Amino acid sequence: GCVSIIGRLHVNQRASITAYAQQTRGLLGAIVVSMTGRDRTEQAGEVQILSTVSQSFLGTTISGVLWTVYHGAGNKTLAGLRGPVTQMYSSAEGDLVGWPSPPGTKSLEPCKCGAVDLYLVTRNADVIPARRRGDKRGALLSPRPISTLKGSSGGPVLCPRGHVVGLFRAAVCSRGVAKSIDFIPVETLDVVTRSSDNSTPPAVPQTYQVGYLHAPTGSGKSTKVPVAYAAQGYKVLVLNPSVAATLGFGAYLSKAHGINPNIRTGVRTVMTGEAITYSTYGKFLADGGCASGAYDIIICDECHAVDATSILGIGTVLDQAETAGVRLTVLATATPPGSVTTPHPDIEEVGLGREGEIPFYGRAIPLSCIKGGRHLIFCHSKKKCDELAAALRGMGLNAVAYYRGLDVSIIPAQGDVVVVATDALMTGYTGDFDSVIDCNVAVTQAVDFSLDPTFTITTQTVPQDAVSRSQRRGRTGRGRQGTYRYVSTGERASGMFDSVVLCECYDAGAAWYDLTPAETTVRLRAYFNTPGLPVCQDHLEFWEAVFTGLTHIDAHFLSQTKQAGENFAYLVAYQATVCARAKAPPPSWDAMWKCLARLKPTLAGPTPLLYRLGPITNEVTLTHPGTKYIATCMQADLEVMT
Ligand SMILES: [Mg+2]
Ligand SMILES: [Mg+2]
Ligand SMILES: [Zn+2]
Repeated sequence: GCVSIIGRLHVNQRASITAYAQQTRGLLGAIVVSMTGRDRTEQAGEVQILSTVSQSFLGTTISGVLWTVYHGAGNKTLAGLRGPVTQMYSSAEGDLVGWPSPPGTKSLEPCKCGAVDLYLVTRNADVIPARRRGDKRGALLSPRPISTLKGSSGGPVLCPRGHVVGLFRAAVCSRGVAKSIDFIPVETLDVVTRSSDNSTPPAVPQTYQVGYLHAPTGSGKSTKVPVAYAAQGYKVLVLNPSVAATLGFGAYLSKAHGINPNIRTGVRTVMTGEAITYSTYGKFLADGGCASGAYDIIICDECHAVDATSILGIGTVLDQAETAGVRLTVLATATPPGSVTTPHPDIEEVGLGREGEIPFYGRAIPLSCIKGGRHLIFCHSKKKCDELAAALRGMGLNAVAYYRGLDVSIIPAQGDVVVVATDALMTGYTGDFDSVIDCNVAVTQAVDFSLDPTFTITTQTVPQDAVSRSQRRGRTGRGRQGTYRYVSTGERASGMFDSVVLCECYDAGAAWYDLTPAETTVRLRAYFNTPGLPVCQDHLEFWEAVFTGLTHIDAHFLSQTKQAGENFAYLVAYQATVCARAKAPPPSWDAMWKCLARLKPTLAGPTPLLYRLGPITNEVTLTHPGTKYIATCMQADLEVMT
């Protein structure tokens, strides 16, 4: 996972800027350099064309530092003369990354003459003129298709004298037309060049503050630390994403410390009067958020969690805490952004070799590892799960596949078994195993602003990050020894998540907590405004607008889509109510649309399509005012990362 250089730009003064582009390395070279992390060849130019094999982007060297965007390079090293080169600067919040610039490269100078005329140099050596709009943007003289600007993030935005005004990072669009340019000002680069240690619990301040606790899981941050706070006379609230963890901590304190704390969950609530409360983020929200004068300290545990409820809970805390009388909010996680996973007690970790009986993502599984006992194998796709469970059964093993669409009772409670599953198991299941085998491949949700007619919710296959890695291997060694086998080390904990998550929050907020869109915004704003958390593109105003227009949802449909656990229960249920009210069928007849089963014989004609949540089987009309509303929301200036 190294970044390699596959080309370069020469940027000099004669529009007065001239640029020349030069491809220098193909796909074989990029893969090899990327895998070895070694590049022995000479370097040159003011801008570098960078590659992660799949995708490509730019980097500009200024003051001996090769700068580029975080949304392209992440936490990756740069291939170098001697081997991998680690980042010298890194800010997900600034969407910025920097390495020491390879020798042979030339620097551009920052602009200190405050020009209005701006010039973007693309990956193809095109110079695009613009005019400055405030601090981080420019209005293009000639609007252009957004497609022409993709792959050029990290390129320089120049003044008429050739100094760098900023780094191109995104386009501001009007339904696919790029009207303006968004960039990282050079002034941001200076600030970043000046910057640690959260290892131990923050002290309780005299006035409200947010603090941080970065320590391993089970280390006691969820048990010992609350007790230490309470023993000083404070009332403590501990929030976790899962029911099992919440219940688990309560039971521990009882059995081990002889302390019986309060427990609040949807499935079980126990109030004892103690000064320590354990709750889920979900139950915390359903309870109305922060109650006045109830707690001195709120600990937001597992704050690397980017599921909708976790984000809403955390953002609610950060918005309401101070006013409710809290002295200290603690944001606690083992895997903060940019961090690696570290070994965990009792869990042996052993990379897979190339020898065995069952091929597995470029490695092999020996039968010995899984014959006898209970084992969990993570596969990236339904298709692969079925294939593998089949192959194992033909070798005399009790193997069984699990993915979304199947029940969890398919998994025997005891006796020998090999479960081969997707991440669907995480939400769907609770129990654990004697070992985990991990393909280290992650499938994540993404939104595509596709304009066919509006937005599409689809997926992405990416290398596993530290958070994912921890979750999967956490499925073994619960209370006792476990074993974790893997194909590769992943990437460091991601500092950035997709816009589709925002969509998920507004959906969940409305579906599960009756939150108004304007109110969901306030809470997400708190989340964004707090440093040290994962960041996102600011599409809050966009998503607020579209959900505001989705009025008068059929309650019965919303109920069923909720039972069925649809990640976007509200968007689905809503699509179903327009179809029903139109006497039209759903876009397909996937299980997604169960709720419309009984009415099938009564529906016909084209479906009024609002957005795409999956494949389309039936004829569709783009006519519904619901479609036109969402579509006109997308005409408003929308920042698209490039
Ligand atoms: Mg603990
Ligand atoms: Mg943790
Ligand atoms: Zn200048």
